[PDB]
Amino acid sequence: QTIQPGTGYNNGYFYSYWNDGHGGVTYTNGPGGQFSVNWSNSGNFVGGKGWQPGTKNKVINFSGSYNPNGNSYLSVYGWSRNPLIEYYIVENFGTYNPSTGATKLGEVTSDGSVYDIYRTQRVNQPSIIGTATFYQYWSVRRNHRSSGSVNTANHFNAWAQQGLTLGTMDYQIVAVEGYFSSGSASITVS
Repeated sequence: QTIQPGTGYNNGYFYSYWNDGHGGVTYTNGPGGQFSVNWSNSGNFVGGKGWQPGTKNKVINFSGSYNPNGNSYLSVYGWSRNPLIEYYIVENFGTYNPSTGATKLGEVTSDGSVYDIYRTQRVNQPSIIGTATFYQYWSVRRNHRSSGSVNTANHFNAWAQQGLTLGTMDYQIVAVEGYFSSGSASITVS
């Protein structure tokens, strides 16, 4: 069903849908690990399905149609606690590279493409534990795609070699994120 922001479980999978209060987003949970997000002049939003909690060696599969019209990402996305980290393995994005302005730390090859690695910091921002300052870890895929498999261990290990460690995992999903743009997407996770 089409729902407003919230988290829960649907057809065997965890889901998380969040937005900044701006309208224009239509998030809908479907059968199994499927969800769709259609947005028209949204603000910032993040929604998708997966697991609560995630693991440090999960092989995540995704497939679907991803049609962003502006700033948007398609990523394996999740968090850990102690340390508090928001991480991304970006498989596809629209008109804006999320690593713009960030300092590159290295490169890792996984699942058919090179990824560039970066760390950024969010200061006094919303998080799974409320307002907080925390780091974000990024693997940005060079060869964009809308379906495939992500061996998360390759990324977590690559990050660890650069000193980017993860705490106890919280949720881990395949998420569509948008930032003041429009677009359409339908994804199935497994």
